[PDB]
Amino acid sequence: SFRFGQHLIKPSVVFLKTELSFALVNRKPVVPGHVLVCPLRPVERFHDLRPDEVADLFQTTQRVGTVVEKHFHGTSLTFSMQDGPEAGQTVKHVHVHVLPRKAGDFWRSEEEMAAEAAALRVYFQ
Amino acid sequence: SFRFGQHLIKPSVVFLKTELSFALVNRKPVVPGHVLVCPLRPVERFHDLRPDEVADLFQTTQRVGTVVEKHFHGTSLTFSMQDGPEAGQTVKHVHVHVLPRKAGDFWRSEEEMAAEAAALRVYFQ
Repeated sequence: SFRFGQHLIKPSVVFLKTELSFALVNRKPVVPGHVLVCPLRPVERFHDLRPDEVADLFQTTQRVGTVVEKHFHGTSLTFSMQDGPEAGQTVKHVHVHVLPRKAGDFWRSEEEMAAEAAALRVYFQ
Repeated sequence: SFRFGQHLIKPSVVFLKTELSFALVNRKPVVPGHVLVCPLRPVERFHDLRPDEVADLFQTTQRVGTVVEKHFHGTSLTFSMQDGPEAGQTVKHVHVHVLPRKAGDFWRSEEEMAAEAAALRVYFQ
């Protein structure tokens, strides 16, 4: 019931849904707790977003960031948005990448994904 | 009259100053038009920022992004925040990195810097 570009994503994978934004667990994390926040509206470029969507996206990204930093024992975080092709974008939907980071740190089952989600979902209760 | 962590930065280098945020030209760009937006308040971690500071930071980052994309003929953009040590942070102040990106793309004088600024300053007029 959520859409991330072309793909439609199952609620039981989405671990937060705000008034205009939503977060989901990655189905190919780079580092554990690699989650991604994106606006509900399917825009392709950061600039097509309204001012409020922007404020909601990054506020939610603040929270989501804190949470996955706690749960995956990362000491710090790394945020990154690939805005348009040539930036590195693949799926055409504004999305913030969130990576919990530890020291010297340099697909997946749709039942495992749903687990990591319900697990995270607990912190926003 | 602006401070970025330990360093104090000269107005004539800062190319936008909003109610709570400000942008400046980099004094060691990775790619031309590598600019950085940061909150006026000297916090060290994304989470210490108030909700409004967050909304203002990334709204301003939307604008600043568009502008440097136009002026440096980048086809797309890349945003990146290094939140805390282990993330990669060096100067301890929340700052968004903005990079205008073109295809196959893989210090500086305080008079040159001031030029690139006044130049950018023109788009926000």
